[PDB]
Amino acid sequence: MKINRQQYAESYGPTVGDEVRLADTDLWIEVEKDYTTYGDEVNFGGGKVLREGMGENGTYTRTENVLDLLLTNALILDYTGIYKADIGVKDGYIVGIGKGGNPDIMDGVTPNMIVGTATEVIAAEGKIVTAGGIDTHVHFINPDQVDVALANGITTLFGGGTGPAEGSKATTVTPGPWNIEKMLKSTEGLPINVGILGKGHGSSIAPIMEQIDAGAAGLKIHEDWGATPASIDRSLTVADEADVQVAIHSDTLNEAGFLEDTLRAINGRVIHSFHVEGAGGGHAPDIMAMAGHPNVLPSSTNPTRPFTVNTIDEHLDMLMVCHHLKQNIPEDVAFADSRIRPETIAAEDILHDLGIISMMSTDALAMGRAGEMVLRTWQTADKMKKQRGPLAEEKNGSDNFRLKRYVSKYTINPAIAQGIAHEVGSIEEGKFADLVLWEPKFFGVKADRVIKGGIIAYAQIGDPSASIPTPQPVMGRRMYGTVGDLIHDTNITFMSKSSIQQGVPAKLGLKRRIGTVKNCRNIGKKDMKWNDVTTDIDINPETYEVKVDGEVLTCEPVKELPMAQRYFLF
Amino acid sequence: MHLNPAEKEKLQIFLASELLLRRKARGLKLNYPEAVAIITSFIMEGARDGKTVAMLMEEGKHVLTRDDVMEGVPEMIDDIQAEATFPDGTKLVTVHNPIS
Amino acid sequence: NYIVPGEYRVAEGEIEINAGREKTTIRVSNTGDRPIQVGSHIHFVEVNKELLFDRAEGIGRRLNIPSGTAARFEPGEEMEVELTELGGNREVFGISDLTNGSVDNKELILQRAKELGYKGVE
Ligand code: NI
Ligand code: NI
Repeated sequence: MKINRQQYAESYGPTVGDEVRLADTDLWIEVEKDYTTYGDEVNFGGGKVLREGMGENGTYTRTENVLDLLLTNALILDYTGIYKADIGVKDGYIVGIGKGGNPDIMDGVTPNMIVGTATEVIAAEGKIVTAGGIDTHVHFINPDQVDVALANGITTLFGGGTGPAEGSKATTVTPGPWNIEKMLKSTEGLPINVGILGKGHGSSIAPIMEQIDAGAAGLKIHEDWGATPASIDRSLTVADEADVQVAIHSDTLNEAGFLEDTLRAINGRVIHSFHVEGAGGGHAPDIMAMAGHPNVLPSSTNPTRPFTVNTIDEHLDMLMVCHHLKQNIPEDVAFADSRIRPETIAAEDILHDLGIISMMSTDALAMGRAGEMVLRTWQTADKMKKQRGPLAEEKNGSDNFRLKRYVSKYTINPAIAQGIAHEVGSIEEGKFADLVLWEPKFFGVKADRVIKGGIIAYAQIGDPSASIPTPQPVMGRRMYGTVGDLIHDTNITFMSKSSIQQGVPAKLGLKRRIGTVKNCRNIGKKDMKWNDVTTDIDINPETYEVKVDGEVLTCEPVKELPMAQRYFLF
Repeated sequence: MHLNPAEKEKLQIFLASELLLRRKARGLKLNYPEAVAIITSFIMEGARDGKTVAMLMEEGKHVLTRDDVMEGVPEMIDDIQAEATFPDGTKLVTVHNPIS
Repeated sequence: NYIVPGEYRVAEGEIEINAGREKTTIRVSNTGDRPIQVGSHIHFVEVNKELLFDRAEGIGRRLNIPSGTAARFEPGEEMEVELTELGGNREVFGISDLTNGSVDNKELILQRAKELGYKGVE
């Protein structure tokens, strides 16, 4: 008996060779392989396969290769591939990607993916499943920002801040041992993974290091605290001893140096360059040239992504508003004009497409949108396809190469940069079960269900008083993973090795899973998945034109984007 | 008033529909949440009016047509479901493929 | 061209289910007065006693229908169905408690089926 492919895809989700449109973009992903056995697909419901003695095994206890959760028929979109598989979760971690069911009667069941008495089922047929997004540029300013992030598929927030204090409103910093301890305690109530950055500023080691020992997971060097050669140097010396990452927002004003002075202070050490294009901050006008260097892990923030017809007008005004610049004082206008540049924003699009900028991030609430990192990633890839054509490396009519290059920017790459990719950032066996299910029509726009540590934390779901969960109003809502003490087991607080060894979690009474930051001093650009290009980026000081390999990088701004007015009420 | 949780939430659908209706009146092609809000509120108001579930299943297919909405919106909306208090209590209305 | 958000563009061809497994066609009658619907993956010999068919021909098999679908028998309805072979270890446990082990133990399965009144043994 045979099933035509249309009917097959309607019932079980797509299979090898089938393509799926990402939202309302022109991007198509193609199923590269499928781990199923046709005819033995797992599915759940009345008269369906996962029933005792059939697709569900009735014999084995939980410890005997039985899963806590099986996501059936997922279309995985990940740096590792775009393919169809069942995903098995146990003890809050991904333990199997393959084919779930009952070895009694089905062929090809992955040995540790038995559906048993202990197994919950999530039907992923017809959904795209990705890792939770890893946002490494978060200003902790307003707790309402967490739901915003969850709603767009973000599951880890790395950054700093103490709420709407001016230091935090400008910089991703939770300064000193006491504020760090306070924010670690606050974190016990935030339904998302978190890592906290201390102030990457000082001329003596001890003031900086004590933040690490107090429980910070990294440092942020920001020009508003003095992004001087000394602060850069001391922070990197601390990071190299502590095995944590350093983010930098460099000296825009070129007060103590130009870009080459900040690179000399870095002295080949690994650093994460935030908002590398520079609208969000950095040596004017040439900070983006950091993205060419081997020791730099470069990320963009999202307001410049992608370059649109309202981008400059919005940013010039935004900058004026936030820096209290008058359009009167020539110095303020000249400063703004030196910072917001169509030439570098247009090139930023292209540098993302070439794999020279490796990461995306938000800059939530400081100059970036907490719920638009994923959204704008895909808008940029769609714009690039239209303006630059399918990349040379593609195959069928598919955009798989571009899709893997771009999904990497907000999942695995930020995780590797921050030293947390052993735990999060991709759908791989042995990693925490932070998973995001998307309907293809809403892909990258609004997540259907966000799984955190193997329990659904956030979902688009309807009337709580209705007979079924689908009636209106369907809206993003926190689910049982965020309630009670379950919030502790479904989320990870990432911390330095030293704070963990010194017993900070016990000292503070932290109940969350504690994640160890590690392996972030021995990496470079080459370790950025699908975005590992090093090259000499030249930014003309007079014209701001960006050149790579002797070619000017320029593209036009677009009047319209997909993943926009078709979806949002405002 | 003694508002319960569902009554409070459902006020927001009426408000979204009012917003959407104003957008349609000034000539805009409606988007996904606007279209869903209009149809949803129509169903809930129909229940309040005392129509039957069968009348609303029928009428809900004629509230908005493809020319009222953006490209792709008809195909995005497979069904709209709403629960409201009819003269005989709460009932569920499902409108299948409301916009052809 | 017109954009349907999230649409599929499926490849050409068809998907063959349960490929490479022996197929068997048998006649089955619902002798009861209530409807019986049978899922794709239930060990066929262990279905409702009032279904009359050659029980031996259900041993180690299941319906050869798309995963998650079912065959329906209205009261008094007799029709042919196509079975396929069970795979994996070819063991069945639970369900009607007729096998509880290898499906190769045909004599034991049939003895139990007959004693409990599952119609169509021999
Ligand atoms: Ni900054
Ligand atoms: Ni920032």
